[PDB]
This record gives sequence, C-alpha cells and structure tokens, in this order.
Amino acid sequence: VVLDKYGYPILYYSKYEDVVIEWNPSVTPVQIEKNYEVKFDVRQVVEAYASLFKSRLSKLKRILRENPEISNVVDIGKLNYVSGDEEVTIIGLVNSKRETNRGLIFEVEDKTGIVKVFLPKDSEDYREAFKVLPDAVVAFKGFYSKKGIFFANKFYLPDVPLYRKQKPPLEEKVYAILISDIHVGSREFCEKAFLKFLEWLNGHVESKEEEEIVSRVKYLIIAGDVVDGIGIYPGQYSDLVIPDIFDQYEALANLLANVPEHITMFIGPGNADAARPAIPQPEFYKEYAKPIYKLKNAIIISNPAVIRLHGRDFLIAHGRGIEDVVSFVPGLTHHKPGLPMVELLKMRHLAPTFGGKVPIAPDPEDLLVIEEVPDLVQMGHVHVYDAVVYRGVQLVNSATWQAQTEFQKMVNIVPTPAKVPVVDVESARVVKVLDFSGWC
Ligand SMILES: C[As](C)(=O)[O-]
Ligand SMILES: [Fe+3]
Ligand SMILES: [Zn+2]
Repeated sequence: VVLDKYGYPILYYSKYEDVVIEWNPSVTPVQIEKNYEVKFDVRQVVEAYASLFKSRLSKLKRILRENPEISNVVDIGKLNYVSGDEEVTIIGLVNSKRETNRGLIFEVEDKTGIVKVFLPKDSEDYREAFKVLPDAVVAFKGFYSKKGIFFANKFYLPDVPLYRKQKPPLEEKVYAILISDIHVGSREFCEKAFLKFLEWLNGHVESKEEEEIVSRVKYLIIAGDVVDGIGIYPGQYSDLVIPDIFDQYEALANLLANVPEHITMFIGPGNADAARPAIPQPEFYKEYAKPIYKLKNAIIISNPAVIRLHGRDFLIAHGRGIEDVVSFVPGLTHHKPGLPMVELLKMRHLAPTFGGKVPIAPDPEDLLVIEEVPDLVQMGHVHVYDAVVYRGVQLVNSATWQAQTEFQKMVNIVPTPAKVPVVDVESARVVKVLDFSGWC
C-alpha cells in the first residue's frame, strides 16, 4: 500500500547516522588546483512534441552538415521537382523503419515533407542503417524514382569526428571516480562494499599504487539511481529495507558525508530518484532530496549534464537510452552496455526512441542531443560495468551498488555490483577498475 504527499509517492532500520570515516593521516593528498566547471546543465535554459522534433532535426542536421562528404542537400518536399538523374542528399528524422528480404524501408521526414527511402540489402552502409533507432536524424545520398521511393546508395549518421586535436598535458596527474545506481533503501544494496569504498576514498588502502591514486582523486561523479525510490515497480515494498523516500535521501547523505572534503561530488538523478518522471531531469525534487543538497562538497547536476574537468568534457547521463538500443537492435544486449552506448554517441542523441518505459518530455528544445563531442560519456541504469573507446571518446558504464533483486532475476538482469571505474582526467580514460564485489 503506497502513500502520497501532494501527489508524489513518499512511503508504504538505520539511516547510517553512526557511520563516521576519518581520513588516513599516513596518506597526504597531492595539492592540485581544482579546475572544474558544469559546461552544461538543463537548468541553464497545438502539437506537444512539434517544438521538440523541430529542435532535434535542426541540431542534428547541423552536426551532419559538418561532415565534408555530405553535399547537395535537398528538401524532401522538393524531391519530385528533381529529375531521376541527379544524385542528392536528404536529411531527416527516421519516422518508421521496416525490413524486407530485398533491403530496408525508411519513412524519412524533414521540415518540408515525408518520403519512402529504400536501401539495398548490401549497400556498404547497411550494417549501420540496420542499427539506427527510430526518431534519430540521419542522411541519405541517392536518386528519386518518381514512383515515390528514394533509392539511396549511401547512409550517414551524425557520428563523432575521426580527427580531433590532442589536449595539452596537465601540471599534475588527477583522478576521477565514477559511480552510479547506489539504490540506498534496497535490501540488495551492498552496504558493506560501499562502506569499504568510502574507507578506500579516505586513504584506507593497502598498496602503494592505490595510495598514489587516492592522493590524486579530486572528483566523484554519481550518474543516477542514488536511492531505490518508492513505487518504481509493483512489489518493490518486498525489497525495501527503508520504505520512506525522505529516509532514503537522509541515509544516502549520511554515507556521502564521509566523502573527503578535497573531493568534489557531482550528483545527478536517475529514474528511481525523487526527480521529474520524464527526461531530461533538471535536478532532484528538493522537498525529498534536501539532505544531499546540504553536503558541503556536493554539486547537484541535471540528467543529462556535461562536466568540464581540467579542460576535459565528461557527459553524464543516467542511461535510459541503452534500453532503447537493446530492444530495437538484435545482437546488441546488456552484459556489454559499451556497444549500445557507442550507437547513442554515433546518433548524437541520448534517448531518440519514443514510447518505451523511457518517458521523453515534450520540451521546447531537445536537450538530449549530444551537441558537442565529449571526451568521456558516463552512464548507469543497466547495472553492468563496461568501457570501450570509439574515435577517442571513452564510453563507460559505472555499474551499481545493488545486488540482483527478485525483479531483476525475473526480467533476466544480471548485475556486476561494486565495480568502480578509475578515470585519468588528462587522457579522459578508465585506467583501473576497483573491485569491491568480494564484500557482496
Ligand atoms: C532498478 As533500475 C533497472 O530502474 O536501475
Ligand atoms: Fe538503477
Ligand atoms: Zn535506472
């Protein structure tokens, strides 16, 4: 039985009040100038979705036009004023996508019209066109039939540039720790493993290599599902140790209060959090999440957000789009969220698909478009660790602190709890993975 305060689910144990972890005096932190900036945050800004699709198409059409190979772009509404002898390019939204034994049939839409696009079974770009999600913005080079079909010979994605200038080296080596899906309130929350991680952060390490990493750790990024929430799925009460949303954030803040003062924490919301029930999520609902807002070394970031650390762009998103990729693309699955994350980077959109459990807000501007090329992309949500480099961009899933729940077992989700990516800010790369799973 769920309860509501002003409409929101609030309720249906210890809150780590006693938890006190002090810094190890034996370890001295390396004195580095903290160079950080929230480069992008959601808060820095008839048909309900008309303005959103206009914004999405306009933004991604700009990214496609930056490809030197994309030329002779013509409006879809002008396609039969074009003779069948002229090779043209069209840019538009993938409205529909259907496979025949003879190839792929797309319904592509721009600001001027809609057209049926055919791509033959084995056009060298087929593998990519077979993977593209609907409501993504793509380009097609080909000829118009005059029967109503665009016979494409080439398919293009917004993508990331193959060549980008290397960044100047930093004065000192600085590390960033990536975590997500803590799920405080769940019986499956790896409580001891997380306490051992807080000890590790406070210089309580047993090797010299770890000691030189801990001394240089200045940033901690939390990519959503910081609490387990209330009424997220039917039967969730059976798994909750803390069945109160206020007490979940209070328990979380009591743990996060034990994060060293020299570490700047960037905390973003997820789908389990007391935040907007659609994406993008500006922040957390301050009425429920107040205890984390009061942490001295914490900065509440939006979902999505872009954090510039020492000149390196870290794009932080919860990871709702990984689900869209695994459902729509056969062959791609969890156990490896790295490849689905590459597809979102290539589409330059975090969650293009409409209709899923993935609620996309009918906002005026599409803030889910990856407008600028990041150095690192951090996502959570799927509860499986992975890391892959695509064209100099590090794609990384920060896993979870939650062991396999009853519900996860049923929907065949196999998590990799307590696996912590260690990021070298200079190269914006995962250099080590801390494994605290022995405590699970
Ligand atoms: C429990 As979940 C799959 O919403 O991180
Ligand atoms: Fe989660
Ligand atoms: Zn989630």
